[PDB]
Amino acid sequence: DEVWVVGMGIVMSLIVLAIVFGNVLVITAIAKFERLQTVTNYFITSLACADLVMGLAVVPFGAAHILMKMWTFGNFWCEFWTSIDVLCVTASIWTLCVIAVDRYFAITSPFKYQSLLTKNKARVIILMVWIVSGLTSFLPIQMHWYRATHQEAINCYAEETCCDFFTNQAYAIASSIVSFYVPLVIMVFVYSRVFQEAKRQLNIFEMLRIDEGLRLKIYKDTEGYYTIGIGHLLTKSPSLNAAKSELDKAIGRNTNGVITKDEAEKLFNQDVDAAVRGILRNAKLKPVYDSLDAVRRAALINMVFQMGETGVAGFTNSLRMLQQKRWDEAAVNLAKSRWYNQTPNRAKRVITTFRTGTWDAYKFCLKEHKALKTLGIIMGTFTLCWLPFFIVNIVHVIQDNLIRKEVYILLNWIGYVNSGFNPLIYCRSPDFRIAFQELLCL
Ligand SMILES: COc1ccccc1OCCNC[C@H](O)COc1cccc2[nH]c3ccccc3c12
Ligand SMILES: CC(C)CCC[C@@H](C)[C@H]1CC[C@H]2[C@@H]3CC=C4C[C@@H](O)CC[C@]4(C)[C@H]3CC[C@]12C
Repeated sequence: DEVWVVGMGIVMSLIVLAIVFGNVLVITAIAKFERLQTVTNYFITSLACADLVMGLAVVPFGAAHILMKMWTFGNFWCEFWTSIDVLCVTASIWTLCVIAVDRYFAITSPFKYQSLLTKNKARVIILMVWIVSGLTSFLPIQMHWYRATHQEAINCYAEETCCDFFTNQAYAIASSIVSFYVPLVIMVFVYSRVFQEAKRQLNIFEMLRIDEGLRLKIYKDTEGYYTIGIGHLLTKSPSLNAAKSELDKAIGRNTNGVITKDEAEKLFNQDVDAAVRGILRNAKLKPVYDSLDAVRRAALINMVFQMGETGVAGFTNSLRMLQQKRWDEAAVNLAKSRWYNQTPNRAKRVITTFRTGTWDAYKFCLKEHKALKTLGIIMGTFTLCWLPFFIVNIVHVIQDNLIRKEVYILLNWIGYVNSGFNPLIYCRSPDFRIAFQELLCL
């Protein structure tokens, strides 16, 4: 039809523009901004190069093929075009696999969120993934190892006006598992483990950094009291020079209302120390502390750190319920307090920790954990986009007549649109948002 060809022509043209512009933005943001020049972001540029090659050299020739219902670029470009396509998909899932293994080694090391690779070794890995994927992609195609022997396939290879990627059943099976299924199984197994590690490595220091935050300049809390660092109360007095003198005596330097990150962490270690010492020194808190597990012990310190040893000791009925290990009944009474009404988003997190004895309420709150969720989304959307195509790819090897050519090409295009989604997922990071609004002069 005449309205279908123009209507699909316009939407294909918008897909091509969105892939190219989005991916040049990612590549230049990392190239110009020092904050973004990290090992993880070098792997993300490997991924954005494949998406840019897909946008310029792969998607436009696939778009022309559908609108013209024929191949108008000759038998040479047909084989070269299929090779670049295969290479772009192969290098993409293998780099996602490398990101999963790299994040695993980081999360199971004392450095926790830093790669154990140097920026020089990361470049070698990327060139190694690009050279090997080049051999497995260009070589079987240009050597015609992929080629089917039935008459419909044989005639298509001869005529310059035909470019249907016919393959023998042995190539279709072998290249699908080595190019896609092998790195996909490793990535989902290894990255389900990084999430597990992140949640089970959460401590009281990371818990309070989520709840209190981190500010290196004097500010007023909800009580209008002067605070600094990770919830360090300076004074209840409404006087900034009286608050600035309390800093100077605590640090032993003319601070001038500003603290360095190394100084604020020293103040926080002292504050959590005073909290735990206040508990075992109190006759009402010590027995409730002794009857609690490591994570519920964190929830009780969190409370003493915020309201003081004497304030938490006033929660007699709630404390009695925690001692008897009756979490839901402890929760009803804790929720029926002024603590809950004043700071409810922090109170329901501490109350949920008491109900479950898990770190589930503190899940994907830390900046470093939000970063691991973004990577997981990039990984997940790619697999959702390409798995229907790769499933019907091996099903066609089982039974030929099971699926029509129309569904095969539509499921391939769902994979093609993925090449334009990744820049949009990078907007979850504030570092990328800042570079993008700068590059788009907003
Ligand atoms: C069929 O021709 C097309 C017409 C219009 C639009 C797209 C078209 O598709 C062109 C080719 N698409 C390639 C696919 O987009 C990429 O498919 C692969 C990627 C990586 C390894 C692979 N191993 C395999 C073994 C058998 C078949 C496919 C693959 C494959
Ligand atoms: C169709 C084919 C020929 C085009 C493929 C382009 C190749 C040459 C591209 C794709 C991915 C690219 C790499 C992506 C990541 C980096 C990190 C950067 O810090 C140094 C360069 C390096 C290592 C790039 C070098 C060039 C590279 C390997």
